[PDB]
Amino acid sequence: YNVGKAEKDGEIRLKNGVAMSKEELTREDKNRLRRALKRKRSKA
Amino acid sequence: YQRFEQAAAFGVIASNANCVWIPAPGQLITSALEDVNIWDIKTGDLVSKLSDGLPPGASDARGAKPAECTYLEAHKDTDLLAVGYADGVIKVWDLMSKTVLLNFNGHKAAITLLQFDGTGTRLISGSKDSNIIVWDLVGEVGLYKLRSHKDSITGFWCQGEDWLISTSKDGMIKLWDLKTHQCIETHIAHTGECWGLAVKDDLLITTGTDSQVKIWKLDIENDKMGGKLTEMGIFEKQSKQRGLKIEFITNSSDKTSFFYIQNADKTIETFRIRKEEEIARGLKKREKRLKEKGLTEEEIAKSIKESYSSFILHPFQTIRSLYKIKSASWTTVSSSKLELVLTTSSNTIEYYSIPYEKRDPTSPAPLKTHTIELQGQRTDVRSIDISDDNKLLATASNGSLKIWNIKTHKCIRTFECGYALTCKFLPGGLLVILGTRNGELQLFDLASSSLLDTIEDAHDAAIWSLDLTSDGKRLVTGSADKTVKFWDFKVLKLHHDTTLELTDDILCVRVSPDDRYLAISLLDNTVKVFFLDSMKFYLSLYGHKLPVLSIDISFDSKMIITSSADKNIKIWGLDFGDCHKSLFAHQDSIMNVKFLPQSHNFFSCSKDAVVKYWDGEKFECIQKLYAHQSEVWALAVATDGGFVVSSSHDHSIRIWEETSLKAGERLMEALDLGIAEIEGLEAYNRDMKNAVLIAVNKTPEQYIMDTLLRIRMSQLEDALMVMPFSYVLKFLKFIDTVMQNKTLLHSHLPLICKNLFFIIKFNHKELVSQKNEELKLQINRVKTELRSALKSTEDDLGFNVQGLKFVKQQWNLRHN
Amino acid sequence: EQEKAKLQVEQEQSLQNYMSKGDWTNAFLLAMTLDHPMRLFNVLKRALGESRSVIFNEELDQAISILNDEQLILLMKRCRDWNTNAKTHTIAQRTIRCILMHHNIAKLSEIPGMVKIVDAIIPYTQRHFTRVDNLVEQSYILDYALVEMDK
Repeated sequence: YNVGKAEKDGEIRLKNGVAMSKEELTREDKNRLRRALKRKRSKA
Repeated sequence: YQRFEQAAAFGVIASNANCVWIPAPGQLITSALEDVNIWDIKTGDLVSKLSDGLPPGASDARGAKPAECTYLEAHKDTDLLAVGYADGVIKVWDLMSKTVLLNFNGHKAAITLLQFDGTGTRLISGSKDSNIIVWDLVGEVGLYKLRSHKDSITGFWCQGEDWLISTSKDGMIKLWDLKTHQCIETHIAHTGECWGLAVKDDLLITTGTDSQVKIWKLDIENDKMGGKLTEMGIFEKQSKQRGLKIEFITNSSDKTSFFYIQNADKTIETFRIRKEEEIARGLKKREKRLKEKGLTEEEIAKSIKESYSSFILHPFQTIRSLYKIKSASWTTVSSSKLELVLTTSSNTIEYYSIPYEKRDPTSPAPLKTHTIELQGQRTDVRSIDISDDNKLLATASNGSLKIWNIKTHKCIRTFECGYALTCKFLPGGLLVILGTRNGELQLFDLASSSLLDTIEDAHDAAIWSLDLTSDGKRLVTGSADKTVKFWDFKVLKLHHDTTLELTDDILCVRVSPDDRYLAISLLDNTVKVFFLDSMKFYLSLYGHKLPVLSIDISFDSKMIITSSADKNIKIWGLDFGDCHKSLFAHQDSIMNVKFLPQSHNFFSCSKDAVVKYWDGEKFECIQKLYAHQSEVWALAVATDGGFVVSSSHDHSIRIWEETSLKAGERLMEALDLGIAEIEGLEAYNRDMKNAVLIAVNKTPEQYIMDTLLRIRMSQLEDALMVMPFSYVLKFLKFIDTVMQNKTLLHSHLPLICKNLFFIIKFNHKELVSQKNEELKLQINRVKTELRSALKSTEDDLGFNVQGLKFVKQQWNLRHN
Repeated sequence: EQEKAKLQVEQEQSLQNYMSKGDWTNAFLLAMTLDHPMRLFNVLKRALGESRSVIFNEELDQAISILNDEQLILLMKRCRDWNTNAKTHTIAQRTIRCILMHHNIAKLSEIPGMVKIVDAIIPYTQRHFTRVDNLVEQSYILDYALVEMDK
């Protein structure tokens, strides 16, 4: 078993094993997570 | 080149802000775009005008439009005025000195609401960025920020240092604990937005987008984990538009209370609060009525709850205005009459009185007692003109023609006209000719102060342009009926002379200063040049993607400039009709272009709110003039070139006058600090029987521990080898002190283990050789609980491993 | 749709109030219904930290006992994920231990999908057991230091 993507569409699950619901996030935390994903896709 | 700066700005009575009434009908503090006006309601004359400074057009002036005023709050006791701006700036003004005291910058968007505390030492500000910040005026700093809401702050209520109820444009009511800076309660006020909030004792009233109004009861001491706010009832107001403001007023003598709900339409709806004796009397009556009707007791109880609002509220009277209402404010409450003042979205102030006796008012409609209208115009000015003597300024809008004095900035005369589209003075400055949108030509006289002549059938459609010959005896008018007509001035009436029928609609007509050419702009993107003397077609100018809106011919009849809706200014040679230069001038339609007299420099204004000063020989912008907030419709240049006038959609007429440590090294620093304090307390405790740590707000153990966490594991083993032995005995003391805190020990048990064991392995030889008996007891203590902490985790791990195989084994047996 | 929305606003607010107050038994129940995985992790993390000073405490243990089949599958899925990371496995093990000591082991087996979740927890827990055990061995250097210092 290996941690993968979030089964639910409203959550972020990282390979670190940490899950994050979009509802519980503050606005500032949602921004950096959005930018973090952008870096991952840019080089990919 | 010689610099242009704004000499004066006028024409605005009340902009898009609130109004602050100050008792002596007293005065009213209103916004004038980036300035603040203080009007005397009785006389109707401007008392003062607050302007920060830095006139537009000056070199030190900024390169964007100034931020306008959006909210006004005054502390009556202390005579301070807070002004919020559209860029999120607050400026506290000294009303007596008329100078800025404080300048707060903590909001990213326009400020929606300001409120001094009762004592006048704190200022609470909400903004469109959804934040509420509490400011300290004596400290000139922002105390704390309240960051729960997710849209613009529409209202809030804070009458004490303990609690603050706030409303936002996301439809929530939030109750805040101002000692802890957290939101305690959150309710959905309305399904969409929530626009109003007024609180009186327990009673709280909120308005949303629709006509529904909710009633809440405010039990602050409820402390039930909820229910400090409970919804009581819903009552419908007459207006189906959103209720923007709610304000309460209490009559001191009788203790009767009223509130209004300012609507986004032209109405204000006043309400009265029924006294408790009235409520009981009404309840007993209606219960008798319902009982006589045969309803059950339980049904009556539910019906009373259904009609709960009707017992406490009573629609009192509806104030109706001719213009949409922008802001309102209670002024005076008395047993005789009830007074309200408001500003409209059409540049005026209105004062209303409601005389009443007991429950219901005496007169069917409120009495409009005062108004301020003379020093402005209700609609936006579409054309302006300056008399040949450069002393008067005519400004023609939809419904009125007002004539101003450029020196005093005061309107001298006002005439009622149609939908004026173009105006020009006649020579001598004593007459003005208008072309309205219905096809009418109207001619006024300033001295007589009346309309001399009207030509209803001058054109079949809107007279879009209007020009006079230099002699002043001939008038050329172009219309959207696709004709240019010529008129003569004979003693003074207008007589139609000739007609010239064109192919398409006419947007502009210009006659050259030499009276030799007539340039006509057509809706088919071309400008046609004629010979005025013979009316022989001479040229057609092509090159504009979109229609030409303005034309202007130079003082020597050599160049012609044209400006279009395609954002370009083209400069043509009138010898052949060739385009010398095409400038991409503005970011929107360029409405007007004017040559400076006796020069080739020219001005331009656009819908992008910028006026630009250009060079006619170099085709370069000399100066960008940022003062207006909205479209600049009209522009005018004095005959001497000494000043320029521009009027905009924002009701303002503006006159422009010509004027490091590495890891391990950091660890040693933390060990020196943390253990110096630990030893101090330990020595202090024994006898009884710093700034850094206080600033960070951490214990000595946690402060050292956080430094260990920040060290990368690849740098950690080398960071420990550089440590001298004396720092190792310090490290063993830090570990010993950590062991007493079981929460820290199990939080970072693995990291303590690797670092501790590596230290002992690295310098075991020097550790064992020491004959310190205190060191023996530290290692002995650190040993025991390190095992017990380690064994505790292992016992849990081993137990689940055997437990989980058992589950897997039994599922196998039951399913194989 | 308005009454569920109104309720979800109250539960989100109440969850924040409980966490700030430190009412973890009530924060746990709201976090599970709302399905807020971090707040669940923080509530369990800082509830465990207080336990250091049966498993979690008398009250929060009771809350875990009354969980229904749907909630258990949700909670064990988080425990499976937290277990894969050595920096957060300690919280997962104590949560797993509480479930076994307050639920019927037979009943846990029939729940559809539990065995596959359990199958993914065992291999990681063995890796965590091999470690920590090795840390116990390494801790005996303190014995060898003490006997040397006695000499």
